[PDB]
Amino acid sequence: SRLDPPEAEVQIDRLITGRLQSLQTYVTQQLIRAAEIRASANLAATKMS
Amino acid sequence: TNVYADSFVIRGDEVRQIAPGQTGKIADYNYKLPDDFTGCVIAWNSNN
Amino acid sequence: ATRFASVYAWNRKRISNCVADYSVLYNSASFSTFKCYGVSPTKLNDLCF
Amino acid sequence: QVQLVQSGAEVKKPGSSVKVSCKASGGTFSSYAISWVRQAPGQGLEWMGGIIPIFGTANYAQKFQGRVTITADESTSTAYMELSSLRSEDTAVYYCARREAYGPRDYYYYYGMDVWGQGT
Repeated sequence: SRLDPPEAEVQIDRLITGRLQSLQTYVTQQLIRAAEIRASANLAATKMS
Repeated sequence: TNVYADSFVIRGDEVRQIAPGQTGKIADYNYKLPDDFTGCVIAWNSNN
Repeated sequence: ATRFASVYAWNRKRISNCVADYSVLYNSASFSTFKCYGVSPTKLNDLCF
Repeated sequence: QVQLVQSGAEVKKPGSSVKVSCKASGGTFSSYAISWVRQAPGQGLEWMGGIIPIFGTANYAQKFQGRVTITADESTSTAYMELSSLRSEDTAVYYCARREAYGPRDYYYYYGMDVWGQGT
């Protein structure tokens, strides 16, 4: 609402870089936590059987 | 592929406006150049 | 105006509680420089400060 | 309301210099496109120069460039002319003419010459 498209492109690109890096960090954290949950699920299924 | 040669006369102080990302009476109402422009802008003094 | 201040002792007028029509100031032909930072000069009339 | 009046008629022998005033009463002076024109007896009008007092710059015709000096005195709200090297053909009635201004005032947006002088 405040910047015309030629500059808006630089400020938005800066926002894209920060938000994309934060989302990639989130997904990586979910993949590692999920892997530990997967190991726990294998232990729980083995104990169930 | 092809080259376009656009030509016009402008005011000396206004030579700086014939560029990507510029504002002013000429850049806004007469000749707008795109921000992803590929090319060269050529100007010379033609007072004589 | 007719009595601009010196740059070492520049004047400041505070403008408030009013409607700011910037199309008259922006669309004026009388100014040689109109360079905006933080806002674009052609979207100024849609903003509130 | 607004009107422009100048001094009377002068007679000068050839080769001298003539100075013609132009007083302005009413309105907002120094925004007007003050112009100087002349017409030879039995001939059409001929331009010689013009001046905008706020810009402090004077324009002259090629026929009269280097021979006509025009200045505008903002303090008295008056416009002055100095013409030198008068010749036989140069005798004529002299008119001081103005134009209303509107717009940015740096770029030409002006009305017609609604008001004229009484002659010189």
